[PDB]
Amino acid sequence: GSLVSKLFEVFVMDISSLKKFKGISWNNNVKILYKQKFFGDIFQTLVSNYKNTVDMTIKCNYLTALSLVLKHTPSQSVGPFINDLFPLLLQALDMPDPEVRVSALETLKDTTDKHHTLITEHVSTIVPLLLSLSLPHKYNSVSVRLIALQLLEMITTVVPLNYCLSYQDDVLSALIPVLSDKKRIIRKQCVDTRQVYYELGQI
Amino acid sequence: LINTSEVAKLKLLIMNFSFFVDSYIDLFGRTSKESLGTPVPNNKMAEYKDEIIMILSMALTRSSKAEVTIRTLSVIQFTKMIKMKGFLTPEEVSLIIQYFTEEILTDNNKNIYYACLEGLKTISEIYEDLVFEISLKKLLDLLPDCFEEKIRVNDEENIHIETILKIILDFTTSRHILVKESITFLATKLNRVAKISKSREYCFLLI
Repeated sequence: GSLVSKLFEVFVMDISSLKKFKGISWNNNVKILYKQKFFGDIFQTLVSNYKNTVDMTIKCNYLTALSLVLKHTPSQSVGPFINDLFPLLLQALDMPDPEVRVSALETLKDTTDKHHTLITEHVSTIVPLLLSLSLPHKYNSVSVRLIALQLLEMITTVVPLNYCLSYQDDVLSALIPVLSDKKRIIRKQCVDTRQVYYELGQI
Repeated sequence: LINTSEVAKLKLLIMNFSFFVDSYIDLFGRTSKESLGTPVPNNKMAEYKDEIIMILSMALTRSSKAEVTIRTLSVIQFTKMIKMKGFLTPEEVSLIIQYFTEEILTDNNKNIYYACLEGLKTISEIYEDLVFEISLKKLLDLLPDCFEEKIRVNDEENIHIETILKIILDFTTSRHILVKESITFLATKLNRVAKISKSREYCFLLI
């Protein structure tokens, strides 16, 4: 099941060779609805199984499978599944592949844009996880840290000032290797993140 | 205030207790590092202190691992009850620290995980020696002689070797005794894993 979970991304990917390309019409039996349909067939059972699972292996499998499915399906096109996805969504924020990282960061972006009760009830949990994402690591690429900055900004904008005032100093302190890392868009955006956090806390 | 493990009854009990702790605080005071053991003269909550301690203990621990709101409210009310000036003995806060550490290493649920982190950090800022003795020393003891091992918290649940390092990074950020003894012990383990073991990433993470 672990191998199947890590290989389960294959079901949902682009082809670049078999779609209803302009010109050709005899290309294949193309159906664009495969992505969404597959998500609607996979997600629900996966999440029910994850909430009905105990150990390292099988829960890691469920997280990896649902993440590798959600990574290729557009996050904004899968809305009804977001609510039950929020637990595994928060789960998928710590694992080696930056692909699932960018995917789950995008999905929290869309969720906090749409959902706010989940964000308000789960901010005390999400914030240090985004902090660890923003920390330099063998798994946190410069782009991954940039995306953690973007999610930090988005969740600070969505969450009311009450919780955001309580989570200003940690972001201001645990970002020093991000506004001084190898790339500079990472540095510029970390400077901007620090400044925006400081101005939101001071006001 | 009746013993109950049901999600609804226990949740309403805890959210009720969340207002009685505030009433007690407003009437009497709050903790200071000098008033860590000094109790207020009289009240009716002292007669009910055993009951609230027991209900909180069974609300956080001796409870199912699927409780996110129950255990979050449990650790929150544990911390808030600690926040009273010397109304809970060092034994009570030691038990609370042990509960937080056990439930944070057993469950990955980032709700209970980060709520226990918040509780442990507040205990650290209000109880230096207590947290350093129960939680920090145990966490430093879970890590083994050799790198890349499964940190066996109990018979089944295990955390990563870097989980101890991450927990050390979490608190001790403003606790003088905790941070100094942690630096000393992490240097000791750096030396040990370099001498009796052959590791690079563990030495890098420790330094």
